[PDB]
Amino acid sequence: ILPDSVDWREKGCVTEVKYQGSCGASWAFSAVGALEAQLKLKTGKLVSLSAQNLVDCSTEKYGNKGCNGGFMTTAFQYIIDNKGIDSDASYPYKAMDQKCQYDSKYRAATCSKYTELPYGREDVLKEAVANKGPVSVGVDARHPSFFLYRSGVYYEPSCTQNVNHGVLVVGYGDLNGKEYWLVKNSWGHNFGEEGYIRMARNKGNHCGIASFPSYPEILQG
Ligand SMILES: CC(C)=CC(=O)NCc1cc(-c2nn(CCCN(C)C)c3c2CN(C(=O)CC2CCNCC2)CC3)ccc1C(F)(F)F
Repeated sequence: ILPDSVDWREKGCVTEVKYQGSCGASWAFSAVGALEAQLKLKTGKLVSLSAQNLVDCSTEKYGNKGCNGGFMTTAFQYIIDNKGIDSDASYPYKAMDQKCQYDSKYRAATCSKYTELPYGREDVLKEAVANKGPVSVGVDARHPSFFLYRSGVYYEPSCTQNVNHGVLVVGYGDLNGKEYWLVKNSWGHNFGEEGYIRMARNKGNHCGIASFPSYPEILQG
């Protein structure tokens, strides 16, 4: 009963691709990316949320290490605990570790909960992308082919299921008989297909795309 193909960009739920630079904050970009879609669905407004807010404030208590890495799930937990996250406009991205400067005056979103999906279940991931929205995931990006990707459905024979880079699944589809996940990266427009990579789908959890998926929600109230 699920759609054969999904692309949440078609519903105006995905902000512009960002550029993380030399700061290892893909976990933070993946987290705000997922929440940006839920905020758009609830309020009608598409607003980039502050990845920097996560880097500076969702730190040791959440197991995160700022520009040295982190988790989307504990980023969501911080937003829940903190009762908000600032807009990127008010708290812009500097690709550096800074003191926490969260200001509730510029809160642009909240988070009520988040859900984790079972490891390696690409069918379950498909259902969530179709029925809930863009899903935060990790992938194994430690391959020159990933950095060098330009177009088409990416398949890396030496990929593993051990994730190391946070990204956002904003959809899925098929290209000339190859199924793919539509993945928003945080390496700017010049990476891949305008900042996106289409990654092999239903090929045994390729590059760990379904190893650790999660997504937040903003509930009425
Ligand atoms: C340096 C740092 C602070 C964080 C980090 O590494 N982030 C990368 C990252 C990690 C995870 C992640 N989630 N889980 C669930 C439990 C998580 N709790 C504890 C919160 C885990 C991981 C990583 N993992 C594994 O891969 C398992 C294997 C790791 C190396 N062989 C042995 C097992 C452990 C459990 C998911 C997404 C991302 C993403 F997207 F950012 F790439």
